[PDB]
Amino acid sequence: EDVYQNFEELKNNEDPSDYGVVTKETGSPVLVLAIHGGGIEGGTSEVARELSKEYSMYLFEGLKSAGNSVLHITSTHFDEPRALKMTGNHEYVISLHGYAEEDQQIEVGGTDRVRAADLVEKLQHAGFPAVLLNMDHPHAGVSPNNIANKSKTGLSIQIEMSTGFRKSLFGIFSLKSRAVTQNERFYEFTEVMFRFLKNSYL
Ligand SMILES: OCc1ccccc1
Repeated sequence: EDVYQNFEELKNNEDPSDYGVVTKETGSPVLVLAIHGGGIEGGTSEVARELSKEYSMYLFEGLKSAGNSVLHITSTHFDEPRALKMTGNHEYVISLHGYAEEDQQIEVGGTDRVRAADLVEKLQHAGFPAVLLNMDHPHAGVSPNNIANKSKTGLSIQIEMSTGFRKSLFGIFSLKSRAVTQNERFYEFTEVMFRFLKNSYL
């Protein structure tokens, strides 16, 4: 259970300096969505920001020194207005998440079954620890109420990255220092993603 039931509630209870909404609109069909950025699911801000070099981006980040877990709103409740706008303005959505787990793993779900499977094959071929989640899996992200699915098509890819995988991409795994300690494994991962996104959406 989240602390807040929707964005309006979070906005009314939290100081505006303790979170940040960040957008980049390029007209790309694909939107990169990271609604649990900053300290909420560490590393998702950095992956989103790197992909935003080629793709439109929506980012919601928790900016507290601690206690960012209170800022987590599950995808089916996440209704921040700038996210509703940007998702509706795009054809397809890739949404980035983190979950708790020491082993390195990436779970790939979403409503776009064909492209999710293709992504998992490309990740595995490239040497990353990706599994395809199917429709009855809990991290599947297939609800129409899921922010990632409120696009022009309803087709999403949901990328859920374990703590271990996320910690592997940074010299120093802190709010302050991830963005300035991205390592060779960070760029290798984001390269596989850029390669995939350019090919899979034409
Ligand atoms: O310069 C960032 C970037 C890397 C890979 C592919 C596209 C863009």
